[PDB]
Amino acid sequence: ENTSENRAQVAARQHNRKIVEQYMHTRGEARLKRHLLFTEDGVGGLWTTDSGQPIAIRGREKLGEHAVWSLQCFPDWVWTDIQIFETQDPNWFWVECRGEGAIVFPGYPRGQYRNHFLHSFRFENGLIKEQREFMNPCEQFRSLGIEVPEVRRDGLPS
Amino acid sequence: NTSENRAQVAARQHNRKIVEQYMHTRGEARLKRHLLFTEDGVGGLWTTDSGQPIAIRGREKLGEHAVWSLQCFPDWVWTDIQIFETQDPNWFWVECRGEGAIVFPGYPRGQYRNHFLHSFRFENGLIKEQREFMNPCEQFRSLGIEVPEVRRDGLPS
Ligand SMILES: N[C@H]1C(C(=O)O)=CC=C[C@@H]1O
Ligand SMILES: N[C@H]1C(C(=O)O)=CC=C[C@@H]1O
Repeated sequence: ENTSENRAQVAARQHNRKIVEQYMHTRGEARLKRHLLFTEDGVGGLWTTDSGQPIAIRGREKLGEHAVWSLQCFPDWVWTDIQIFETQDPNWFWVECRGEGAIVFPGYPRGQYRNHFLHSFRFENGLIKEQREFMNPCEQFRSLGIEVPEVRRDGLPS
Repeated sequence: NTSENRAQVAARQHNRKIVEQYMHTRGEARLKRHLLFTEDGVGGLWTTDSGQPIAIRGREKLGEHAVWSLQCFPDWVWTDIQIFETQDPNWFWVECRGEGAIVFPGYPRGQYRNHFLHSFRFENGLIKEQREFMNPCEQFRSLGIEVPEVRRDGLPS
């Protein structure tokens, strides 16, 4: 049904989708300004780490400082195979993608890093309020030359 | 109010019900969870230590896998379940927690908890592809397996 309230929802979803697309295509020196897509109190970061706790980055200014580090440590990073998922909530989207690039972490040799990612994007007033990234930390261990722990799964059917 | 979109709303509603049933399946009912799949449907773990999926292919193999899983995770429950519909009536995502004892051959009994994302794709009102994404490090911890620590020098705070 075509009501002003359904129209408002569609418009919000369309606006927010464009912001998700811009985020996922932001590369190179543009990464230094990605934070501008966030609310002033917006949070971003990595939810899947070896410690089990997230690396949450709180606030638009912190996000921008993080991006200086990110560009140093992942200097040519690109997201590919981007699939955007709208949800029943006009302010909530999911993205499934791949990413690849050099990894340059101090204390490890330079490597090439590939991973599979899910990202969650929640909006408020057309800006991102919360972004979360989910990946397999084991693939990051491999890129850094760190031995990956192995689980045996005896009797697992074949 | 068109018959195509009416088809779609119906398909998405039916499919949502199957995603709910899946996520609420516990205990011995786990042995029959594979009946929610197409005959050729695929399920499994997409975040493994090998970096390749452990994909289980076919309704019969899925039911076999469930015997094993019931042994290794005897009291498993999903909680905090959030279901996401998408623009595709045949594609859903779920974010949830899961916890239970972990009883694997050759590791001490543990208590396992993790955060999950599940992907559910449908065909003909049944699951064609289920994929689970989690943090393998939390499973290593549960089993007493040492987890290395990535150093991020210079990471701002
Ligand atoms: N946070 C991502 C980063 C980024 O641009 O956000 C670059 C490379 C890898 C990290 O997963
Ligand atoms: N595949 C899950 C299994 C299940 O019910 O599918 C139980 C416990 C842990 C595994 O993530």
